[PDB]
Amino acid sequence: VSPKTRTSNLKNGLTIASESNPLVQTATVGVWIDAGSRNENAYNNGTAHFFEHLAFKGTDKRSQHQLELDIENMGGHLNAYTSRESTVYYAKSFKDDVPKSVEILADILQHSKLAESAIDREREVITRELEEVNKQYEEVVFDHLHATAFMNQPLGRTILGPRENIQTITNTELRKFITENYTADRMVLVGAGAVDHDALVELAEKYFSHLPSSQSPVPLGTPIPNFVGSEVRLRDDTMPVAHIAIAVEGVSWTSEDYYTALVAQAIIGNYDRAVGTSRHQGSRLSNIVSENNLANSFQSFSTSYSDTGLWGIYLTSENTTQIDDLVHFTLKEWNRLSTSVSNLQVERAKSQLKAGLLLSLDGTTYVAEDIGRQLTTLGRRVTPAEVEAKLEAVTEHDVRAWAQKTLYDKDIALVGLGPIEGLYDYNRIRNDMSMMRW
Amino acid sequence: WGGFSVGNPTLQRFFALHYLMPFVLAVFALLHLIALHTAGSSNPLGITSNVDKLS
Ligand code: HEM
Repeated sequence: VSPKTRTSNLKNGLTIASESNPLVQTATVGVWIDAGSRNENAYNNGTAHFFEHLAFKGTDKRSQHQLELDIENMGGHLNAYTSRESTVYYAKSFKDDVPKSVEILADILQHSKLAESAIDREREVITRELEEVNKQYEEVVFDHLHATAFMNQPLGRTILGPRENIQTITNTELRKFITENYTADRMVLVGAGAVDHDALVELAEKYFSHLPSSQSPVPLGTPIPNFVGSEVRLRDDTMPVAHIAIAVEGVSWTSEDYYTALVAQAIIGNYDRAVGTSRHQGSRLSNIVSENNLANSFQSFSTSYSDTGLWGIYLTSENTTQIDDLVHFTLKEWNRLSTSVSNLQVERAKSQLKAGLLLSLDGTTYVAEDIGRQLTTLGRRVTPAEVEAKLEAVTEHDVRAWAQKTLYDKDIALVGLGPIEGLYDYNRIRNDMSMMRW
Repeated sequence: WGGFSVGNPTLQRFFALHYLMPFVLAVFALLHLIALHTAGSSNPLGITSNVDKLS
């Protein structure tokens, strides 16, 4: 039984959430923000990512060089990432360097220069990032997957934004973005590891007290996405490995089917030919794929957003003449979530997940990420006892009902990259979403 | 004819051969498709379709 997550608020509406671990010597403190690229329109798309660069370019007090030195002197590091719905800025340090790190984070978020000279400098760095993501195949595949599934909608936009916007982002629109979005009621200060909650609350009162509150304070993790069945083919015969993602519209964080969808995902599971144990996994798809050498890997996912999600699988394969078999057998295993699954598969997947949801949190950064994610999506940290009860409530017959309304005979979003000549047209893929025998 | 003009022997042999010939024709129809399968169907543009196939 892990120590209890303590939670306090400030007057502005900033949440402070902490989980202490007296066995470790480091601490991850940071700011989780319920805001990301999805909050941009088409004209300022890329702003959130642009700001992440300039946050480390110097403040009203410390210059870029002074900033570098201050963190070097602390001994730990700072890190940041911007997603579609979430922005994170954290600092890993020593136990007694926590007041320094909170002070630096408060500075870069509230009091950043955003000097025209630095905007102009980063504008090239970010332009170069557009031509180097091209190598990260998984990211290419998932960005096209969002673009097509949420065609012409805010969730469909990339985080980097178009080339055109990068050239036209001003300090004015940067300032406007962070003033509108980085408000106290949307922010959570998180501490995990060697942190005292009461000390962290005092540091929040000292540094984050003059944060703006939004005009209309909605609860944390408050949002209509209209999924498009569609495909993107990025054929490249010179690549040796095909990368394919297939997804349906999945579930939001607060869906009643959230846990049902996780169990369904665990029934298919993951596979990697490079891992020794993968040939012996219980998953039927794993067995088919390994015995027939159909793939190098597959990874089931159930990605959630505030008001929608994507549920599907990501495949990589060198077997270019049997892509058809790989996709065929994958979708036939999904069909069985509707037609065939019983207590045998469901109880097995529940066993595996009851541990998996706890295992994931193995370092202070993972714990902080868990507290921060849950507070910004659900408005609260869900205790392991509650999670164990929600998993236990999932029956085989919940899974069947969920798959019958979510997967069975449904439109898919499909992205193929690489030597995908063997990937059949949309209809033949989508025809495998049902079984004529059932 | 099986005789000196068209008559009964001619009719009876035409019946037997009329029955047979459609089976021979089916075989040749199959053969021309097997022969075609090496290049595949042509198309109205007259170009290769190897670049863009449909089931
Ligand atoms: C019982 C008679 C026949 C049947 C059932 C038949 C059937 C077919 C079928 C199903 C195809 C492929 C689809 C199509 O292009 O229409 C085809 C293609 C072809 N047939 Fe026939 N056929 C017959 C007679 C003939 C005759 C009399 C000729 C030539 C004098 C011929 C020459 C061809 C050729 C050259 C093709 C390839 C056309 C192309 O795709 O570019 N067939 N046939």
